[PDB]
Amino acid sequence: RSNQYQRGKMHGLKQLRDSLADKIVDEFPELKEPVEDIIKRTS
Amino acid sequence: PSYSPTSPSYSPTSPSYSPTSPSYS
Amino acid sequence: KGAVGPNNFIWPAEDALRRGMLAMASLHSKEL
Amino acid sequence: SLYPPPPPYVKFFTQSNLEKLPKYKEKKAASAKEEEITCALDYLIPPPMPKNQQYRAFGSIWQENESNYQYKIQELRKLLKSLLLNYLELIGVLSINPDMYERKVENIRTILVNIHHLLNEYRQSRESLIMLLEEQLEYKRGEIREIEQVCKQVHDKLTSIQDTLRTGS
Amino acid sequence: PLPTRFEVELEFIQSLANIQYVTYLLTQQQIWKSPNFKNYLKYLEYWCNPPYSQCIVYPNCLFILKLLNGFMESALEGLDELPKIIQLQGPQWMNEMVERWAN
Amino acid sequence: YYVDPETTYTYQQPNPLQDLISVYGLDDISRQVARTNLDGTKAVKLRKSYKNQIADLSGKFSTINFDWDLCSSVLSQFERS
Repeated sequence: RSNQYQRGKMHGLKQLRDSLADKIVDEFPELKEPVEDIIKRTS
Repeated sequence: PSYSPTSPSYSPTSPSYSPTSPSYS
Repeated sequence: KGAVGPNNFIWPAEDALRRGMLAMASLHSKEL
Repeated sequence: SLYPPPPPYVKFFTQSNLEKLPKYKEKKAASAKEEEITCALDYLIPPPMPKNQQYRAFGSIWQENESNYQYKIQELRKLLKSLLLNYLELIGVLSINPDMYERKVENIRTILVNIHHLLNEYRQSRESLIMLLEEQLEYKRGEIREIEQVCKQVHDKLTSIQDTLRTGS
Repeated sequence: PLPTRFEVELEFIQSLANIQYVTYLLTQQQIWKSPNFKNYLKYLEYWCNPPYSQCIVYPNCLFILKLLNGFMESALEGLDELPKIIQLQGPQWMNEMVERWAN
Repeated sequence: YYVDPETTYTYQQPNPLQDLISVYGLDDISRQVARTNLDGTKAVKLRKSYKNQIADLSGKFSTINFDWDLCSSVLSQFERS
């Protein structure tokens, strides 16, 4: 149960930050370049 | 029965004389 | 209201006067 | 006790001391031509302002026509953008490697703290003076304008009545 | 270090704003009976002008001492009514202080 | 402001996303005491304590400086009495 919770929360967080990066790129193109680096800083 | 009740004679304006002294620790 | 925040009251704090140096000054009034 | 005792010098000054104060200060000024307490009448002499123009209390110190801001604006905008970017990066840290998340958290707070510093130089009393200025100014203009409006309408009514009575003559 | 008489007199003036302090001070007979205390109260009147007024922390006592000034020709008697009267007249007295300063 | 290209964070090892049981070939014991078999049926009856590990031995487990020669001689004398 703990492992399933960990996997589900990891998937949720991944989709969270993917959507947040996408929208930050969308409405703020000038900050698009660091955001991808942020992914490189995280992933 | 009761011929007449007593009129309210409260005196909230009374300042009271409570001694205060053991405040310092 | 239940959280006593320091140094911000409408009226002067009793604890502020207790912690103020005037208390010891009155205590040390002989030294004055 | 709960209430500290009155100051000691308070009890030294009677009515006789008050009435003899003028001659005492005259004698003191004649002689003069931290203040030592050589006489009981010294305290009524106004205390001198400290040369440093400073006052200490409770561990804290204390001391004209109203009687590049664009740089600060752009700094605030770039700081807000960087704060949003750092929030995104920190939540990504929480997502992937939260164990070291605090390593960025306080960092973000510093920027927020810097924002507070950016408010300190922008501090607003003059702006409050301005806003009060225009509100009473417009209120008095409204009062004035309604005054001439009402007196003019009364004068117009009087002229109309004068014409009416002249026609009836 | 020993505080100067400026600090103690300013702290006394700012503490005079407390209703409990005033009630306690007027409770004792010899405080009002002794002319020394009222002489000091009238001496304190000269802080209503600048730059001394810039050094105050609570302006309410500015009227209170003045109100205490009235107490020398109004009588002790009225001590009981002091908290009720200050609570009732707080609005208009604050308004007149604002008119004296904010305008 | 805080974007440092020199600061790179590596993936946490082992990755929780991957099958951590099979990372080190640790599936044998897990399969041995698995809740259910590959078909989902119950393998063995399950209980709590160690009692059934001693049932094969003889007995009825219903409820669950020093001179050895001198002590043996004392016990022998006591029993012979």
